[PDB]
Amino acid sequence: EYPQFSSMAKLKAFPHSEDGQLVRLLSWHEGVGLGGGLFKVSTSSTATGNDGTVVVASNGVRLLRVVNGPIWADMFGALPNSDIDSMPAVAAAYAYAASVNTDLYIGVATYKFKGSTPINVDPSRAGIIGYQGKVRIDCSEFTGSIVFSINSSYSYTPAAYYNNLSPALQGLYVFGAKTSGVDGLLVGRETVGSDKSYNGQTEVRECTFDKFDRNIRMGHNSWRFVFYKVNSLNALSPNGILYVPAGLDDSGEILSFYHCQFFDGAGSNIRLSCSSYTMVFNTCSFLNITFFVDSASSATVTCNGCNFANPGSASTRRYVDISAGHTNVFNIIGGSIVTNSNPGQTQALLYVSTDNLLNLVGVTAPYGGHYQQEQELGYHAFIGGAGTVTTSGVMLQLRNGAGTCPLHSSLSTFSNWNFGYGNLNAWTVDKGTGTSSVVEYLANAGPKGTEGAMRVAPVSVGTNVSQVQAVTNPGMFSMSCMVNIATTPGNAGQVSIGFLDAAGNSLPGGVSANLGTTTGWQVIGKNTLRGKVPIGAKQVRVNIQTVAGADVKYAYLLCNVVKKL
Amino acid sequence: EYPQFSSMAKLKAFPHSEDGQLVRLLSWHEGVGLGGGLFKVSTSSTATGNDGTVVVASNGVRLLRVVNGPIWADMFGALPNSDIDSMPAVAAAYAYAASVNTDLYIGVATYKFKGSTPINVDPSRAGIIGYQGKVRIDCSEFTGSIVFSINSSYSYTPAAYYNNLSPALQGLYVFGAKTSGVDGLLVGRETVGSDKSYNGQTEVRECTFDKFDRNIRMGHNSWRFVFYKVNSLNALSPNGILYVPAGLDDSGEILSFYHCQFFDGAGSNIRLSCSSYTMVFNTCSFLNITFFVDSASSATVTCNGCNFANPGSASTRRYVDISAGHTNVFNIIGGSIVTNSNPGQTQALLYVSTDNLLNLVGVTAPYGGHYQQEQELGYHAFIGGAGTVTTSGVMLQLRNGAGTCPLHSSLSTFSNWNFGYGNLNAWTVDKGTGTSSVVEYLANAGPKGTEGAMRVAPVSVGTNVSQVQAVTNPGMFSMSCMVNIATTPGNAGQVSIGFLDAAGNSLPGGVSANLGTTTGWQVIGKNTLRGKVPIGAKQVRVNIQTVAGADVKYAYLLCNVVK
Amino acid sequence: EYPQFSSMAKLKAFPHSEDGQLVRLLSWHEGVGLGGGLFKVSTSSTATGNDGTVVVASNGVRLLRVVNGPIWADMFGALPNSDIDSMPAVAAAYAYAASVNTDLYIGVATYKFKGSTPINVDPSRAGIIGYQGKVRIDCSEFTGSIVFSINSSYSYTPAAYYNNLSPALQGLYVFGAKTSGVDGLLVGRETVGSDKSYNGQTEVRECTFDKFDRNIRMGHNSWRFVFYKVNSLNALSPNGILYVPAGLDDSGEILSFYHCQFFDGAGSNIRLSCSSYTMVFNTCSFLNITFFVDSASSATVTCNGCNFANPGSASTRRYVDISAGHTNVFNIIGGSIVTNSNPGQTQALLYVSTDNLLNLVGVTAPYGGHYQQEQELGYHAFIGGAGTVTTSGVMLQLRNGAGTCPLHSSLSTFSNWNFGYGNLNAWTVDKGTGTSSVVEYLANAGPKGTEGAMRVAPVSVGTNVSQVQAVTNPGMFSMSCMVNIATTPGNAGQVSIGFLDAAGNSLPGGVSANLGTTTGWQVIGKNTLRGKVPIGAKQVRVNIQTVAGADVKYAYLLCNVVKKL
Ligand SMILES: CC(=O)OC[C@H]1O[C@@H](O[C@H]2[C@H](O)[C@@H](O)[C@@H](O[C@@H]3[C@@H](O)[C@H](O)O[C@H](CO)[C@H]3O)O[C@@H]2CO)[C@@H](O)[C@@H](O[C@H]2O[C@H](C(=O)O)[C@@H](O)[C@H](O)[C@H]2O)[C@@H]1O[C@@H]1O[C@H](CO)[C@@H](O)[C@H](O[C@H]2O[C@H](CO)[C@@H](O[C@@H]3O[C@H](CO)[C@@H](O)[C@H](O[C@H]4O[C@H](C(=O)O)[C@@H](O)[C@H](O)[C@H]4O)[C@@H]3O)[C@H](O)[C@H]2O)[C@H]1O
Ligand SMILES: CC(=O)OC[C@H]1O[C@@H](O[C@H]2[C@H](O)[C@@H](O)[C@@H](O[C@@H]3[C@@H](O)[C@H](O)O[C@H](CO)[C@H]3O)O[C@@H]2CO)[C@@H](O)[C@@H](O[C@H]2O[C@H](C(=O)O)[C@@H](O)[C@H](O)[C@H]2O)[C@@H]1O[C@@H]1O[C@H](CO)[C@@H](O)[C@H](O[C@H]2O[C@H](CO)[C@@H](O[C@@H]3O[C@H](CO)[C@@H](O)[C@H](O[C@H]4O[C@H](C(=O)O)[C@@H](O)[C@H](O)[C@H]4O)[C@@H]3O)[C@H](O)[C@H]2O)[C@H]1O
Ligand SMILES: O=C(O)[C@H]1O[C@H](O[C@@H]2[C@H](O)[C@H](O[C@H]3[C@H](O)[C@@H](O)[C@@H](O[C@@H]4[C@@H](O)[C@H](O)O[C@H](CO)[C@H]4O)O[C@@H]3CO)O[C@H](CO)[C@H]2O)[C@H](O)[C@@H](O)[C@@H]1O
Ligand SMILES: O=C(O)[C@H]1O[C@H](O[C@@H]2[C@H](O)[C@H](O[C@H]3[C@H](O)[C@@H](O)[C@@H](O[C@@H]4[C@@H](O)[C@H](O)O[C@H](CO)[C@H]4O)O[C@@H]3CO)O[C@H](CO)[C@H]2O)[C@H](O)[C@@H](O)[C@@H]1O
Ligand SMILES: O=C(O)[C@H]1O[C@H](O[C@@H]2[C@H](O)[C@H](O[C@H]3[C@H](O)[C@@H](O)[C@@H](O[C@@H]4[C@@H](O)[C@H](O)O[C@H](CO)[C@H]4O)O[C@@H]3CO)O[C@H](CO)[C@H]2O)[C@H](O)[C@@H](O)[C@@H]1O
Repeated sequence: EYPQFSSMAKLKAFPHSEDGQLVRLLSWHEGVGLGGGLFKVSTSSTATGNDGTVVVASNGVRLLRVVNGPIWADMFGALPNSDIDSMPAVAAAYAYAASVNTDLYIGVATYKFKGSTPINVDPSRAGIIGYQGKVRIDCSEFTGSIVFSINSSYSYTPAAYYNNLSPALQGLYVFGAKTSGVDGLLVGRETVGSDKSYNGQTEVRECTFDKFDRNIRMGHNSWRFVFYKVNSLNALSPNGILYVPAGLDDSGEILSFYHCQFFDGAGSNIRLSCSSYTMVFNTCSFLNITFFVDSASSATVTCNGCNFANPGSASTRRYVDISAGHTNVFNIIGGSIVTNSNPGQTQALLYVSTDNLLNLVGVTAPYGGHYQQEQELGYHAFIGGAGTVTTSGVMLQLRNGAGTCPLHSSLSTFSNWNFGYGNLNAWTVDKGTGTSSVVEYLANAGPKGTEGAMRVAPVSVGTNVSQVQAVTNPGMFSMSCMVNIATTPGNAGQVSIGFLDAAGNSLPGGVSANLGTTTGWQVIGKNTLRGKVPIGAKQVRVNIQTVAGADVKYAYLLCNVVKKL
Repeated sequence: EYPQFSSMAKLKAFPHSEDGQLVRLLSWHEGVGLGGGLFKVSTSSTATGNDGTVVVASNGVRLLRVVNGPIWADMFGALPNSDIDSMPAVAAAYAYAASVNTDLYIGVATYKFKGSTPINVDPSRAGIIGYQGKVRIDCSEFTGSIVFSINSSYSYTPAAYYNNLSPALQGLYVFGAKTSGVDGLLVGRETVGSDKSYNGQTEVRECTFDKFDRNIRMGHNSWRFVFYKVNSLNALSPNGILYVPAGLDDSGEILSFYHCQFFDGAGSNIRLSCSSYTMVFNTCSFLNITFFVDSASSATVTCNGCNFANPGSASTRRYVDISAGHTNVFNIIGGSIVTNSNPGQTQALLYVSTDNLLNLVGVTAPYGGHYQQEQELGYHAFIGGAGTVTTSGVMLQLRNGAGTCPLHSSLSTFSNWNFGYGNLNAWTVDKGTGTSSVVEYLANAGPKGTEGAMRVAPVSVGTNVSQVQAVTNPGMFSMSCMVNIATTPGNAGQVSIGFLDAAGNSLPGGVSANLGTTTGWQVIGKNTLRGKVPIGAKQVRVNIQTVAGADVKYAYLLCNVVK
Repeated sequence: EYPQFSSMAKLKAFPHSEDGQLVRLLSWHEGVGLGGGLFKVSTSSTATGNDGTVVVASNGVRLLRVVNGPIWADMFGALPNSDIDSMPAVAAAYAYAASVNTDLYIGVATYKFKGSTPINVDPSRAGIIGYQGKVRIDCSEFTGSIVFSINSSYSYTPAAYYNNLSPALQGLYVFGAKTSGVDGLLVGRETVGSDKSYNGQTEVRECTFDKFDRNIRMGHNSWRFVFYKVNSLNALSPNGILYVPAGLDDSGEILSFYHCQFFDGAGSNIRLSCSSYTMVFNTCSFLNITFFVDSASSATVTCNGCNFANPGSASTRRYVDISAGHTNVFNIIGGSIVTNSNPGQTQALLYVSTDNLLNLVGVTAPYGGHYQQEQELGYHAFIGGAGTVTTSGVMLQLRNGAGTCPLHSSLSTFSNWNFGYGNLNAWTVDKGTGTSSVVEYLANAGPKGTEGAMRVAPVSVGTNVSQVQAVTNPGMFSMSCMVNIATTPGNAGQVSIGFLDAAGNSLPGGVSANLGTTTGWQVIGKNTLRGKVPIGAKQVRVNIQTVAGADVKYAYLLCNVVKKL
C-alpha cells in the first residue's frame, strides 16, 4: 500500500526520502477530491517544479506524477464551477502538456478566464479539450488582445507529423462582453516570424466563440486549418464573425469549415480581405450576417450545401457582397438561399463587382413579393454588380404566386437589353403602316434618369419591337422590364415571349404580360414572363407591343434563360 | 485515509455524521467493481437523492459524488452484459447528466432496453456516448413509440452556444425486431411546441439504427442536424430507412449527412415529403433502397460524391424517384451510379416528375445489357418523367460492349422526336421519285399503342426521313429508336447518324444500325448509334432509310448529345 | 478494503482462494504505477490466461480484470516512452480487445514497433486509438510486409452494424525508414479471400503515415473507408503516397478523404490503377506530388475544395496525369491550383488522355511567367492530352501582368485551329487586291516539324485570314498562337479578336496583338489576346493580318472562350 497525502500542500511539506517510492495524492485541494493520482518519489531528479506533474517538496525531493493519457487541468489545481480565475492554472497545465506532446483536458464545468495574458496553443504539441459536455469559458473580464491563439512553434518537423493527430481546441463555449480590443481566437500569428509556422492540418472543433470584438481572426500562417461544428455569433466588430485581413504572410491554403454556423452578428459580419486566399464551407449556414469579399485579387470561396438566410430579421443587408478587387470567385453549390419577408428588399442580396465571378450550381433562386431590388439597380433582378454570374442546374421558382425575377445582367438573353448601345440597334422596330408613329432612343430617360430608354408612341396602328435569339432545351426563364406609361387610351400593350423550332414553327410555352394603364415607372413581368423552355425550341423571341395612341418608355429589358452557362 | 464502502447499499446504510468528509465508494453493486468513486458528506444539503451522484443516507445525510469528466451509467447502477432492463438506469443517469450539462457515457458492452418509455436527449445539455467500442443497445423487447428522441428544451440560449460542443448520440448500435409502431430515432419533436426548439448543430455520429419501423424519422424543429458515419438498414416501413414527413414546423435547414450508409432496406426506403427542406449527403451510399422525393415544393437534395447501387439485389426498384410536387431539385455531383445485372431492368432507375429538376455533374452514366426501361417508358432511355434533366461533365460509357442509351427526353437533340407535334413538322421527308411507296403518320401506333409512329412500306425507291440540328465539339452521343418490322425481304433498312461541317460536308465518325429481319417492336441503336462528336462538327443529321419490300414502324427517335 | 498487489508478478504469485473477491493491482510492472486496476477472483473460470485481463495465478485460480470502457495497452504490460519493442504487448492487448468488441487505447507517448509481425485491425470488432496527443509509433526497425492492415473478419453482419461505431485507427504518427518492401497501412486484404470482407464505414483518422515504401496501399475489399485528417508524406515507392493497384476484388465504392494532406513525396506520388474505382477528396491538398490515374476504365475521382501546388519545389512534375484507359473522370470543383515559379514549366501540369474526361468547376486557372508548356505540346496551353476538358464557372487570370493562356485543345473556339485538317479549310482568306500573295498549308512545318502550319507571304497589300464562331455572354477568353516570322519589313502584322451581336453590330471588348519583328517560333497572345465576353455578344471573330512583304508561318491558333458554347 502506498502512503497517502490529502492535499498538494501536505504532499510538498512531507520530508520524503525513499527514492523510487510510489505515493498517492488524494486531492490537489484539501477536501475537494479532484486532481489526485500516483506520484513516484525521486530524490535525485532536478526537474523543474510545476505544482502539477513535477512537484518539488520543501526538502527539494521531486514527486513525479504518473499519468496515463491526457493531462487534466485539475492536476495543477484548477477547480470546476469556481469564481477564481482559472486561466493561470489552465495555462500552467497547458505549458506542461505541450512540453510532453500530450493534450490537456479541462473537466466539464464552468470556468472564468480573467487577466490579460493569452494562451498560445501550439497544435504541433497539444490541444485543449473540454471533457466532456458543455464546457463554459467565461472571458467577460479578460482584457488581453486575444484569449487564444493557435500557432505552431515549428517550421516543418514535427508539425508535418503531429498537427493532425489531435485537435487544437475542442468542446468549449468561449465568450466575452463585446469589449473593444479583445478578440476571441487568433488563427495563426499576430506578426510575421523570422521563419514560417507550419500550421497545416490543425483542427478547431465543437467550439462556440461569442461576444468578442472579432470572434475569429486569421493571422499570419493561417493555412489548412479545419473547423468542424464551430459557432460564431454576436461580435462587436463590423467584421467580427470571421475576419481575414489583408496582407497575411504564408496564408490562404484551403481554410476549411464543415457544418459551421455563422450567425446573429447584430452588426458583425464575415469579411475576407486577404488576396490569394481559398476557403471552403461545407454545410455551413450564414444567418443574419453579410459575407463580404474585398480581396485585391485571387480569393476563391466555395460554399457547398450551405444556407444563406435572414431568420427573424427585418434587415435589408446583403448576403454576399463581392465588392472589390479582380479575379475573385465565389461558388454557391447546392444548399439554399432563403429570403423571409421584410418591409422591402431594396438592394440586391448578392453582389459581384467588376472582374469578379459568382457561380451558382444546383441551387434554387428564391423569390418574395417584398423584393424591391430596382431601388438599387434601376430594374428588377436578384444580383447586382458589374461582375459575371454563371448558372448550372439552377431552379427558378416558376410557380411562386408572387413572381420570379431574372438573376443578373451578365445572363441577358437579348443584346442591347439596357439600351447601352446608345441606339436601338439589335432591336427590330416595326411601326407597321404608322407613318406618324415615333420610336426613339432617349438618353437619361430610364428609371434613374441616367440610362437609355426606348420611347414608343404609335399613331393609328400599333408598333411592335422585337428580338430573336437562339435557345435550346433544357432551360427555364424569367424576364423583367421597366415600363413607364405616359399616356394610353386603354391597355397600353403587351410584352410577350415565344418559342420557335428551327423550322420556324411556333411552340407551346409562350407567355405575355399586359402593360395596363397605370402611369410611372413600374416592373412588368414578375408572375407573367417566366416558364420552362419547351422541348424542341431553337429560338426565343421577345415582342413589345404598344397600342395606337399610347406613349410608353421601356428600359432594362432583362430576360435570363438559365441553363449551363 | 478516506473511509471505504463496498456497495451503494452500505454507503446509504452507514450513519454518516461528519460534515464535509470525503469517503470512497468501491462499487455501486457489491462485488462488481464498477460505479465507485469519491463522495463528499454534506449533513446540511437538501439535494434530491438519485442513488447515483446525490445519495441520501438512511439518516438523511447527503453524499455528493465527486465527478471529473462525463457521468457514467454504472454510477447509477447500470451493469454491462446483464439480462436486466438497463433503460431505467441509463435514463436516470441521463436525467442527472443533462441537469449538469455533462455528457453521459455508457461503458462498452451489451444492454437491453425494455419497457415503453423513450429517452429524450436534450442536445443543449448532454449527449449519450457509447464508450468505447461496439456498444450494443438491444431494443427488441421495447414497445414504446420511439426509443430515442433528440430535441432541445430551449428556444435560443444556451442552445445557440451548446448544441455543437458535444454530440447528442455517439457509438451505439441500436436495434429492434421490426415491430410495427416502434421507431428508432426521432430527430426533433413529435408535436409543435408553444415556442421553437433550437436544434441547430446537433450531431449524431457513429451509430447504427436497425430493424425498427422507421429507423430515423424527422419531427418538428429538424434543422441543422449533422450525421457522421450513421448506418440505417432493414427497417419495416416502406419509408423506414429515413423518413421526412410533410408538414413539419421550423424544419429543413441543411440536414447534413457525411459518410452515412442507407442500405438493405428489404422493402424500406428513404422518403422526403416535407416542403422547403434542404438536405446534403456527402460520400454517402444508397444501396438496395429507393430515395423518394414527393415534397409539395422546394425540396433541394445535394448528393456530393455518393454511390447509388443494387449490390446482390434482383429488384427493379428505382434509385431516385422525384415523383410529385414542383420546384424540387436533386443534385448528383461526382460519385457513382452502379447497375449490377438483374433479370431485366424494366423501369427507369432515375425519375424526375414535371416541374422538378435532376442535375447530373461529373458522374458517369452506366449501361448494362439487362436494361429494359422501354417496358416502362415505351422507349430505351435511362431516366423517366416529365421533369428537367441537366448534365455537366457527364461521361457516357461509349466503350461498354453491351451498349449505351440516351439519358432523357428533356435532352432530345431533335424536335418532334416522339411525333408529339401531331404531325411531321421539323422532319424532312424525301421519297425521291416517290410514287407507290407508303410513308405515313399513324396515331396510337407506337410501342405502347398510345403514341404516334411513322410507318414506311417501300415498293418503288427507298424513303429518307431526316433532320439536322446544330451541334458542337466536344461531345458524346447515344441514340435509341423503337422499330417494328412487320415483313421484309432480308435486311429492312438502316438508321444512321452523321455529322456535317458548317458548309454541309460529311465528316468522319458517322454510325449506322441495320434493322435486320426480326419482327415486332425492338430497340435499335444500343451498341451502334453512339460515339464521340467528330472534330469540326457543326451539324448532326439523323437519317432513316427503308428498303424495297419492307414494312416497318418507327417511334421514339431519341438522340442525346451530352457535353 | 480490497487487498493490494504491487505488480502483476506479485498478483500471480499469491495463493488466491476466495471466489468473487475483488483485489487491487497497483501496477503491472513493479514501481511504475501504470496498468493497475481491480480484478475479481474466479474459482470457476477456466479462461485462458493472457497476463492482461485474464490472469492465471500460480495455483490456477483466475483473476478477471474489471474494465469500464476501452482496453489500455498498459494493462498487458506495455510501457510508455520505452525502447523495448511494444508491438507484442499492443498486439496481445488488441487481440483481447477485439475478442470483446472493445477499442484499444495506447496512452500517449513514444513507442517502438520492431519485429516483422503486422497488426491486423478488425474494424468490426476493435480500433486502436492513441490517447490522446501526439502518439509516436516508430517503425524504423520493423521488417514485415505491412505494419497495420485493416480488414473485417465478417462477410456481412455484424460488420454492417459495427464498423461505423468507432474508428479503426486514430491519433498515431506511424513511420518507417524507407526500407524497400515495408509498407505502412494496408486498407483491406493482401490476397483475395474466398468470402468477402465487409469493410464499409471503417474510418482512419488523425494519423500520419511517413517514410514507408507504400505509406497507404489499397487491398482487396477496399470499399467505403473514410479518412479524416490523414497525412501521407515522404514514401520510397514512386507510388508510395497512396497506391490503388489494378485488379482489386470487391473494391472501389466511395473511398473518401476529408481534409487529408498528401505531400512532400520526394519522388513518391499517388497512383490510381484499379478499374471501376470511385474516390472523393474533400478539402485535401496534393503538394509536391503527382496524382496519376491509369485505370483501364471507369475511375471517377472527385476533388472538392482541394489544392494542388508545388511549395518550395523546382520540379516540373505534373499535378494530375490521367494517362491511360477510357471512361475515366477526374473532377476539380472549387479549391485552387497554385504554380509557384520554377526554372521553366516545360510540360503541362494537368494531362488527360484519349477517351477520358477532366472537369473543372468553380476554380481559377493559374498563370505564371515561367510557363513553357509549348516545349511538350508545341503550343502554349495549360492542359495536355487527347482527352476532353470541360469548364463551369472557371476564372482565368485576365489581369495577371505576365499573361494568361488557353486551357486545352478540346476547348478550341475555332475549327482547324491546328491545321490538323491537312488544309486551310474553315479559314477565310482575303488577299485584297493582291492576287499573287501566297497563303498555303505546309505539312510538317509547325514548331515540332510534325504538324501543319499556314504560311502567309503577301505581296503589294496585306492578307487577312479570319474565322467567325458563335459565342454568348457570360464568358471570358484567352488565346495563344505559335508564330514564326521568316522575314518582315517592320511589324509583321497582328492577331485580333472581336465580338459581334447576332445582327452583325460590333461590340466593345476587342483585343489585338502585334507580331513584331523577331524571327523564329514564338508564342503570341500571352498578355494581349484575353478578356471578358461583352454582354449581348453572339459571335466571336479572329483575324490574322500579315503585312505586305512579310513571310510568316502560323500554327496552333488556340483560343478558349470559357464556358465554351
Ligand atoms: C409574398 C410571397 O412571396 O408569396 C409566396 C407565395 O405565393 C403564393 O401565391 C400567392 C401570392 O403570394 C399572392 O400575392 C397572390 O398572388 C396572385 C397571383 O398569383 C395571381 O396570378 O394574380 C392574383 C391577382 O388576380 C394575385 O393575387 O395569391 C397567390 C396564390 O395564393 C403561393 O404561390 C405560395 O406557394 C405555396 O402555395 C402553393 C399553392 O398552394 O398554390 C404551393 O404550390 C406551394 O408549394 C406553396 O409554397 C408562395 O410561397 C412560396 O412558394 C415557394 C415555391 O413556389 C417556396 O419556395 C417559398 O418558400 C421559401 O420561402 C419561405 C419564406 O422565406 C421559406 O419559409 C421560411 O422557412 C424557414 C425555415 O427554412 C422558417 O424558419 C421561416 O419562418 C420564419 O419566417 C416566417 C416568414 O414569414 O417567412 C415567419 O412566419 C416565421 O415566424 C419565422 O420563424 C419561413 O417559414 C421557405 O423555407 C422557402 O422554401 C414560399 O414562400
Ligand atoms: C511572373 C509572374 O507570373 O507574375 C505574375 C504577377 O504579374 C504582375 O505584373 C507584372 C508582370 O509580372 C511583369 O512581367 C511585367 O509585365 C508587363 C505587363 O504588365 C505590361 O502590360 O507589358 C510589359 C511588356 O513591356 C510587361 O513587362 O510587369 C507587370 C506589372 O508589374 C502583377 O500582375 C501581379 O499581380 C499583383 O499585382 C497586381 C497589381 O498591382 O497590378 C495586383 O492587381 C494583383 O492583385 C497582384 O497579385 C502578378 O501576380 C499574380 O497575380 C495573380 C492575379 O492576377 C495572382 O493570382 C497570383 O498569385 C497566385 O500565384 C502565386 C505564385 O504561385 C501564389 O503565391 C504563393 O502563395 C503560396 C500560398 O498559396 C505561398 O506559399 C507562396 O510562397 C512560397 O513560394 C514562393 C514562390 O513564389 O516561390 C516563395 O517566394 C515563398 O518563400 C514560399 O513560401 C507564394 O506566395 C498565390 O497564392 C496565387 O494566388 C500572382 O502571382
Ligand atoms: O519536390 C521537391 O522539390 C521537394 O519537396 C519536399 O520539400 C519540402 C517542401 O518544400 C515543404 O514545403 C512546405 C512549406 O514549407 C510550408 O510552408 C507549407 O506550404 C504551404 C503551401 O502548401 C500552400 O500552397 O500555401 C501555404 C500557405 O497558405 C503554405 O504554408 O507546406 C509545404 C508542404 O509541406 O518544405 C519542406 C521543408 O523546407 C521541404 O522539405 C521534399 O521534402 C523534398 O525532399 C523535395 O525535394
Ligand atoms: O439581424 C437581426 O435583425 C437580428 O439578428 C439576430 O436575431 C436573432 C435571430 O432572429 C434568431 O433566429 C434564430 C431562429 O429563432 C431559429 O429558429 C433558427 O432559425 C433557423 C433558420 O436559420 C433556418 O432558415 O430555418 C430553420 C428551420 O429550418 C430555423 O430554425 O436560428 C436563428 C438564428 O439563430 O433568433 C434570436 C432569438 O429570437 C434573435 O435574437 C440578433 O440576435 C439580433 O440582435 C438582430 O437584431
Ligand atoms: O433488396 C434486395 O434484393 C436484398 O437487399 C439486401 O440484401 C443484402 C445485400 O445484397 C448485401 O450486399 C452487400 C454486399 O454483399 C457487400 O459486398 C457490400 O457491397 C458493396 C457495394 O455496395 C459496392 O457497390 O461495391 C462494394 C465494393 O467496392 C461492395 O463491397 O455491401 C452490400 C450492402 O450491405 O449483402 C447481404 C448479405 O448477402 C444481403 O442480405 C437485404 O438484406 C435483402 O433482404 C434483400 O432481399
